[PDB]
Amino acid sequence: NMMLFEVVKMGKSAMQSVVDDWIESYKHDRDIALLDLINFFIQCSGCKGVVTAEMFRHMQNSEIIRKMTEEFDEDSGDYPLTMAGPQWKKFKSSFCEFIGVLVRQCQYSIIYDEYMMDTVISLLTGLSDSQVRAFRHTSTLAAMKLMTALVNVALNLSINMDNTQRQYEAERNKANERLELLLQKRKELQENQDEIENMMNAIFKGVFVHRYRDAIAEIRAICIEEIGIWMKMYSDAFLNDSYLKYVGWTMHDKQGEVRLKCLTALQGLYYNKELNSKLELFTSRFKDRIVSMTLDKEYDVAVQAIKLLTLVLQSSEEVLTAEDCENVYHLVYSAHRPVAVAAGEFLYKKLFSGPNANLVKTLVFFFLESELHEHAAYLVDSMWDCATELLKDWECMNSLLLEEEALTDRQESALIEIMLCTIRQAAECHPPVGRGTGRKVLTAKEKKTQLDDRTKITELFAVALPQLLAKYSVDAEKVTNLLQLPQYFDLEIYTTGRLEKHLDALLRQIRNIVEKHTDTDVLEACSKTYHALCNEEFTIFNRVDISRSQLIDELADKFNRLLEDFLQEGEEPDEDDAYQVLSTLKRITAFHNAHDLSKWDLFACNYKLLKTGIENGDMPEQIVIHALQCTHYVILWQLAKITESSSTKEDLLRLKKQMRVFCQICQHYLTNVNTTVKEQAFTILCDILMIFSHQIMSGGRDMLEPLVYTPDSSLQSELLSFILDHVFIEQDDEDEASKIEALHKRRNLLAAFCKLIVYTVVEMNTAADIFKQYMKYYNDYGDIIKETMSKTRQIDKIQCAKTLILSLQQLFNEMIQENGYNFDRSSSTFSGIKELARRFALTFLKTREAIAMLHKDGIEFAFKEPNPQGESHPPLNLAFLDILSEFSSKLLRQDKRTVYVYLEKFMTFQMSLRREDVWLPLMSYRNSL
Amino acid sequence: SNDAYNFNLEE
Amino acid sequence: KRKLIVDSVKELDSKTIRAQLSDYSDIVTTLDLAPPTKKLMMWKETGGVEKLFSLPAQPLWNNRLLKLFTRCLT
Repeated sequence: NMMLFEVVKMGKSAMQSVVDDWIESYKHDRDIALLDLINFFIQCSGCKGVVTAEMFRHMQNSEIIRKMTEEFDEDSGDYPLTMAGPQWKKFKSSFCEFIGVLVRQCQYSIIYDEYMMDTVISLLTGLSDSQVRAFRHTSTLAAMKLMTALVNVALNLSINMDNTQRQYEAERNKANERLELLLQKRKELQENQDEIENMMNAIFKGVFVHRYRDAIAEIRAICIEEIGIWMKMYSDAFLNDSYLKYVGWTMHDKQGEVRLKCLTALQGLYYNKELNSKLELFTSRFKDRIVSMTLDKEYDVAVQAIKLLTLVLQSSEEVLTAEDCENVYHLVYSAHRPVAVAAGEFLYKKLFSGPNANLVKTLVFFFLESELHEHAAYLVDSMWDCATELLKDWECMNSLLLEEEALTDRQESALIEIMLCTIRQAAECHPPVGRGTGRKVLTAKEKKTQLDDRTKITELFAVALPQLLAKYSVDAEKVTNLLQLPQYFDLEIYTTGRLEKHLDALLRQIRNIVEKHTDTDVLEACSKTYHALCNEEFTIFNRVDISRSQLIDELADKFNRLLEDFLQEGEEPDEDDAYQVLSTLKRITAFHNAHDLSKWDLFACNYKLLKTGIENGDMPEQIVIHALQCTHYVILWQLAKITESSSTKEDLLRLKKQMRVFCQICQHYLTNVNTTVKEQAFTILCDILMIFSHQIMSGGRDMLEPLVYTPDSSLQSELLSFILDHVFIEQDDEDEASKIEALHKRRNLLAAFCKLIVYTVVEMNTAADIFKQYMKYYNDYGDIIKETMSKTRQIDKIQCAKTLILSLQQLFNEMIQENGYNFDRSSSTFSGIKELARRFALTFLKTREAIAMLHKDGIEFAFKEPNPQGESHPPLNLAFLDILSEFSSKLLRQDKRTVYVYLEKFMTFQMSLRREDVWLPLMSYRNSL
Repeated sequence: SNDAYNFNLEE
Repeated sequence: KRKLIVDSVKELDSKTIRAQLSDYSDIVTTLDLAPPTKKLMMWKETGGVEKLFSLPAQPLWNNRLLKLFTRCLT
């Protein structure tokens, strides 16, 4: 009835209670009970029809199923097993538990009465042949959940017949009429076994072999999942090629959910860890497919292929080739962390199996042999979870770099990189960029371990870092990495530990590095390290403050001496002289970024340098770019100090002259022919122009009104001109890594200008020359332009729309200069302009005034220029109308006719009487309204 | 049996 | 006509199954490597429109200065 199906969806019951209640009904009347059961399977398909006693007695299953299809009386296409929500997932569980419990509770008597099982198998083996998906998905599930129950029964039977065989041979070896009864029990049990096989052979041949190849993947995944279960539970009987092959073929299925269940089902046969010989022969045939699935289009399947392959390492034979293992190793560098750590486990097991000395060396050789990544951040992240024993053994690493086969230069360089990221990921207890999921909060145990490790690192390397620096003081790569540890130290340990001696040693090593190395990144680390250590809230400030002031005193005095001769009017300096000037300028520039060097007043020093490059045109580019940076930092650090209302009044006005003349200086160098000089002037200008924008005042900072600076038309054009010449360039359609880095540079420059657009330092009309590049440069700059389009729409939608049409007006104008006025409206170029307009249209409450103004402008632009030869002949730009009709879809009903009266002021009636080709723009626009 | 898996002979 | 879902094709031809066995190129792909250079790593965290439109073009390494720029956002 409704009752038996209802009982199962919200049972909150021991399904054994339902089964046992049913079995008792079966004993009182078999046919009444079976009819309840037949119907139960039919309502589990959402059927709503009822099988009657009459049907049960005289109708074949084929006829019943047909009658149930007609009487299905569905409200929709859904059926129980396709509903969403936990409550319905619980129904599926209840559905499967009832089937399994029912069989198992009957396994000792009822199941052999040649009536129940056969009747259910028949209905289910025919509902699984139905074109009605509901009847087929549901019956196929039930059939597999019945087979697995009958696999359990045959297993018990096999167990009990072995026990019976044991007692029989026991009685014979050592009373005769017991031997007779024991053999009649062995006869009975074989008769039982044959009946269970017959049943199983009819749910396999009648359902499986026909539904593992269903078209509904959810029905194919059901079948593969459960064959895996049979081979796992009754390995002796089902784990052979005759059953494995179905998983072997179906892992070529084109649906990921099905491929997944194949791997799962095979993982279960390997987690057994019974080292099966027949499974070993299957995996030789399908080894190559399984390895390839590590790069399955679905990452979830790829994780399981890797994990299956790690369990294959237990296999007695060497089944995987060298090639296979190296393809897995590469995946430690994958973007998807689930894949990377699965490969990490593979790497760990296969190759990892002080004491850890050679373990560390092997990791270094692996990293060097894997020519895919230059850093080890991702390598470390891949093995944080498994090899945490090794990656945090800093005593072993520090000793490998000092205490005497040896380590090569490349190996010491890689060991420093590896060690650096292990320290990074331990201090900042989170993964590298691209491997994390939104920085989830840490366990109490995790936070403890963050503490435990940070003291270990600080204790050790506060002593050892001075030693490493001294040994590798000459290798840039090595020192650039080493100088970044301080940012993770625990500042209070430097005092509690009586370590002031090592800090002095460190500070001296840094100074000798500053004096010798010029690598822009070596010097960046030195400056950021000093900034990290110059925290006024820790006990070591005045110590590091003293060494810092000593360092700048040397550099500033040397800088004066150098400039007094470099700029002496007759001492035409050569390359050697220039490199000396550049080496000190770089050091001053790096430190002036992170540190307040206002006291040394370097503003005039660089001004004389820059104006000389203007007058003579002879100045090395590296000198110019770093003088540009240092001046930028000089100005900003003053702007930071003048915040104080308790401040000198002359200084603030003095600054306006420091900034105003700097803008014209940069504007001059923006026209220079050297590219890196242009880029540098452009970036500093876009930053300066934002820092000094009107928004400098908002947060109660009304003092700074005199500092506001607004650019000229000349400057705005020069800035835009740079974007056109350096950003929107010919495109292809030194290989990837470099070409990505080049793109990111151009994106920075593009974002720099767009910041000025969405913040109204420049007229919004400038954005037209950008907005017209949306589709042409979608992949490269699409996201930046869309953000500019969104921010501008929020500020000024009518001005946004006015600039959008201007973009299309310019695209139109470009085409007439290239193709000609008599262009083809079917051209691919004209096609793209109006599709660009169609996307523009979806960016449209106050949308009424904007779309209206857009048509007013687009109309003027169409009729702006008249024809040379004829008023009855067409205006020149009239074809623009068909572009503008891409917008009318968005227009309101009310203003469509108002726009027409406006259009009639422009169009004479002879024109509106025109229908010829050239005027097909008109009627197309007329059809719009 | 590697003739078992050969789907050219079907199941 | 009926909302009841009826499938015209139940099984998948043996011929289509042998094709799946012989060509799985459409269900495997290339390694999507993670930033392979320290600079590309840095460009991922500072990349993206959100970070790009809220941070200076010329990096400022002291937050005493970086503020001076973020002050001026809306």
